[PDB]
Amino acid sequence: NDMVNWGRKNSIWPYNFGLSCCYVEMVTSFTAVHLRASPRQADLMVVAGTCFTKMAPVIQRLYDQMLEPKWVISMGACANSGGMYDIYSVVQGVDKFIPVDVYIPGCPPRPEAYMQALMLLQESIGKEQGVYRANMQSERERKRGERIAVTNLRTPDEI
Amino acid sequence: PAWQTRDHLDDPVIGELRNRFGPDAFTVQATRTGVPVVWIKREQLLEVGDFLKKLPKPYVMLFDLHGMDERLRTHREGLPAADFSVFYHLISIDRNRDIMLKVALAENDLHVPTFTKLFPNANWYERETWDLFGITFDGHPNLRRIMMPQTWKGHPLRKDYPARATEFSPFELTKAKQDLEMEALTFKPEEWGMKRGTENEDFMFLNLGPNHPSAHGAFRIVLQLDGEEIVDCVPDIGYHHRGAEKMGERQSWHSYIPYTDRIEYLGGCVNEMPYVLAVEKLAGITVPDRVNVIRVMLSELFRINSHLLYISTFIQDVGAMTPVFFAFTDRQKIYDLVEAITGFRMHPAWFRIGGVAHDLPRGWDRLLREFLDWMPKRLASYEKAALQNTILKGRSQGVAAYGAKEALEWGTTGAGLRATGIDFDVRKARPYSGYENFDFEIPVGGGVSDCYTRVMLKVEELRQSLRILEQCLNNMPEGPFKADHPLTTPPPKERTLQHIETLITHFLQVSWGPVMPANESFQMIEATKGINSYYLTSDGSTMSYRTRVRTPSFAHLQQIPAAIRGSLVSDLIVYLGSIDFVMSDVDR
Amino acid sequence: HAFAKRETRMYPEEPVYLPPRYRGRIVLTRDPDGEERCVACNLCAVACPVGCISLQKAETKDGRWYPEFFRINFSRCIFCGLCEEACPTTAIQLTPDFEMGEYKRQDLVYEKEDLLISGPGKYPEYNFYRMAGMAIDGKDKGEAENEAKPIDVKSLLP
Amino acid sequence: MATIHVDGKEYEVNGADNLLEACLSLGLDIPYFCWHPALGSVGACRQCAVKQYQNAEDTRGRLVMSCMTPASDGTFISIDDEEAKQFRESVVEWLMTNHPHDCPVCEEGGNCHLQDMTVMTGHSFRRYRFTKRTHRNQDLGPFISHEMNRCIACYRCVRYYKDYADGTDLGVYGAHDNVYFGRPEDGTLESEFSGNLVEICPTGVFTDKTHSERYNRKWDMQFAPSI
Ligand code: SF4
Ligand code: SF4
Ligand code: SF4
Ligand code: SF4
Ligand code: SF4
Ligand code: FES
Repeated sequence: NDMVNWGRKNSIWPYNFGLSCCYVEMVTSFTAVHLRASPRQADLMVVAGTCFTKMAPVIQRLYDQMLEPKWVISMGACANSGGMYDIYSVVQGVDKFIPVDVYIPGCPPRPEAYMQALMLLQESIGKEQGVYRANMQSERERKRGERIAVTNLRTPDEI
Repeated sequence: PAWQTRDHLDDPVIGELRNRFGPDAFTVQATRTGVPVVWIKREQLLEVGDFLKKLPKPYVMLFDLHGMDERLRTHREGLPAADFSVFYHLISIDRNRDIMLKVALAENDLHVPTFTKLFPNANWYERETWDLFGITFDGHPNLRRIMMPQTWKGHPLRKDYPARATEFSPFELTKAKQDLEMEALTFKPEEWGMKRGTENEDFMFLNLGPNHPSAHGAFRIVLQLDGEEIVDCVPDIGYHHRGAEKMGERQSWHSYIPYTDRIEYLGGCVNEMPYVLAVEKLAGITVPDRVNVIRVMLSELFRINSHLLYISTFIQDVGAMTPVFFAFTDRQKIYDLVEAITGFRMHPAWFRIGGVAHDLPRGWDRLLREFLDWMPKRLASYEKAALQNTILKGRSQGVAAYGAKEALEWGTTGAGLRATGIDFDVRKARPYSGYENFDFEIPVGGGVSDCYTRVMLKVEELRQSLRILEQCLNNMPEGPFKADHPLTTPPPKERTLQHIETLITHFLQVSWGPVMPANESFQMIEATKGINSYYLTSDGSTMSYRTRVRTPSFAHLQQIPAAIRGSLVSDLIVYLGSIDFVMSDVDR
Repeated sequence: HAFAKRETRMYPEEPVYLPPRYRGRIVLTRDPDGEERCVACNLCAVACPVGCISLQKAETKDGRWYPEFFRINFSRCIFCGLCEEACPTTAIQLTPDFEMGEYKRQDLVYEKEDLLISGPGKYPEYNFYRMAGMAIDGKDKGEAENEAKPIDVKSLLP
Repeated sequence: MATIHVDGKEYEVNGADNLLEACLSLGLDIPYFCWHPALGSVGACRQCAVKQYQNAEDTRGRLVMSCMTPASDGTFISIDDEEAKQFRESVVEWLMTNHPHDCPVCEEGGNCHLQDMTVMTGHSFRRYRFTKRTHRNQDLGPFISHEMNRCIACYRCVRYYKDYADGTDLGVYGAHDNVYFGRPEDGTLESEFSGNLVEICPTGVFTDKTHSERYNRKWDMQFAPSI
């Protein structure tokens, strides 16, 4: 029937863990798309910002608290990897210690990128981690012939 | 010129100290900091400072206290033999002057008496010097590690310490299990500060770490409670340490510019201004007038955006948030203009040494004119909505107030210090970036600094900034966007694409880096929050030898325990919201 | 109903407005003659503060420098645009396109076939080899801009 | 042995040495092309110009070449004299009038002495608008590639190859601005010490052909001391 799968695609509960920077665009997105988000109630955790060695146990306790079906979206270069901060005090990505499902490059990403993250995450949630032998197709490979066919762009002396 | 190497030996303070102590001991360094740098052996530091503290026009505010390694400097002509050094930047407001004091230390005897007794705000500064270096300050009350965890071995700002995470072992979670065991066994040994009260039913220990919104970053403030009173509040900072200062040592002068944008997420080009000004002070570059006006335009736009965010969040937490959410749409318009000029909404990384990255696109004036004519009616709607409101005004009077003396001892600058009667802006006292060719006023709060006064002053400053932005629209002159100088990095790109010598200059400047001769520069600006400065030392190479970033939020967050002692947890949260502190700035 | 009327519910718009200078997706462009513009000068790799570019120079029998491989790690890229302004051929450019998202980090590393587009991008007319002294097909010595013909040492004229 | 006065300061130098190796021994940066420590001074490039005064009270002296002037006791020189700086920048500009637009596609890029001296003098603005002289190249073996457009006529190659190494098959041809450095006819350079030309030539005329198969810039190299 796959009614159970339909249930999870239609509705998701977001836990916003945006840090010092990179969360103002996430707020810009959240106040347009949407006090409901609550700890130990959500199944989606959008890790944003730079993951630091000192506060990483906090993210690991919040990861442990959520229920069995766990989704994680890494947004920004500072959360996908160490980003620009390849330094003693920053861990090189949140994927070192928690599994991650979707990666959204940028610094900071755009609200439309958050929208496309929900679209790729309902697409993964609708194929059952969601590999299902369908996720080998990649956004690098899916729109490749779209991107290569671009020839002309507006000159940058204009608005 | 304003970049030439001066000794400042003629300055009156140098002659008063020479009269008082006669000859010897003092070696007046030659630098481009603009201030007099004096070396003073460590056995007389407390005496010397005391003399300056009580001088007939005293140096009331300790701007900065930090250390330098100095071990690897090959060009050391005139300095005494030092293996380490500690610098103290002091400011006299009544003299509008500064003085820098340098104490030399040897590698075997890194010991100096603590300076906290004269200036209390130095306490955390000395703690940072203990954390990042290995100088032990004898007589310090609580000399513990303030940035790294308590089991972190090594002093990260020493040059024998490898900077990058790659040189250490990757996150194999060998230490994650030990941090998990430590966090699970969360108990208080009473070593977290004075902690005079014992851990019993009489005093309750509460982490009180706000992870909610408007917290301006996730931090912990361990609090001792008795009768719902703040017996002792101890912040646990350092979670958002990004190692920007250490990062400055392994990046060229040009490729570091992106790192400046992230000391403060909301600042953008305000954070870039002091860095480019200091690097051009090392290079000896005078920029054209158009560069000055362009930089003023971008800095006042970012200042307007930051002030509008501070006002909106203040009205949201302690008041009615229904109308002020329209400012979110207005902030988008300020952003569409920034990405019209620079390219990207946040972290522009658009300022360069000697100029800017590109010229203004031809439709900038019409967009800025439409925003400047449209905005004042909305600004007056916020002025009526905030000046005339009664509920938060009644709530926001006398809530953790302080005076001029209290702000001075705690290094507090900005809207906090302007809320008292001290008329001190740096844009008028020490004009930079062509502010001396503009007409604007400094609002002032009188003698009481509280939450209503700070927001009213921020609204008045936002109106003066809008007057500056209209003067930028109506008096933008014509000519180049980049200085003509061999150290302007990069060269104009159309010249690079056709001319061989410009191509060679661009080739070596973007690859090896520009070679700045060995000297020391220092610039401070009025930031969106307080006074932000950059103290850069070059050893003659293409990378910085020492980068010190003074952020005011560190001092503003250090000030809370003096004022909030004798208040409720609600007054604490309201004060934390009112004070202009961001975790990224406190931890750089 | 009047309060709901003035606060109309927001409707998302499928078209998105970006300025020309927007710093999104990194592309490699082509000459107006149709050849790849990148000469593997390795300035973009060194000028990047985070080090997200790896490339190797190749050389045709014709003598045209071109990259054997070009690799950008977009997981670490911050879109600072220092690479675009470092490039002395305008080969690498930033386009208004932020549409990126992937299930695996290994698929965020872009090769030359994911970056090389079919046209010239922001600057339709600039060709670097017309300026350069180096000789390629269609361009013998003295066929560059502001370059005179080669005079041999054996010429009779003194 | 000798005491010299440079820009007011005083230094101790060897009297037998010339002023360029004396000032370079003290860490004073003077640009140069044609001088080499092994090869000696000939005075061709005119790049090492300094202002020399007769004594401490002479305010207006003459521009001399530090490679061609002995560092005798009592010498008064100024490296940073404004007229000397203008002359050295002008010499760099005159060498820049005919240089090809090749740095992105030059194997010497990032390792080029001419780039370093151009930045050191501070010449970044082109005034010359006329045509550039060009030359055809030669084949010099499987080891050394040749791009004569990049030559600055410093004469280091002929002074190394004939005088020092006693090679016979490299010379200078032509006259005025048409000087050509190479072989009389294409063919492998016969000398067993031909490859030092890649270090001796300050530009990218003679470059390593074995390195140009798999080229990378110097900043991307990893080095160790080996035997
Ligand atoms: S991704 Fe960009 S905005 Fe987000 S934390 Fe990193 S640098 Fe800041
Ligand atoms: S700078 Fe531009 S042309 Fe040179 S290697 Fe990089 S991308 Fe290619
Ligand atoms: S945009 Fe910035 S981070 Fe990305 S490749 Fe270019 S220089 Fe590196
Ligand atoms: S040889 Fe030197 S000066 Fe000539 S193009 Fe190459 S790097 Fe530039
Ligand atoms: S070929 Fe090289 S060594 Fe010979 S004159 Fe020209 S630049 Fe000097
Ligand atoms: S290097 Fe001294 S004159 Fe040529």
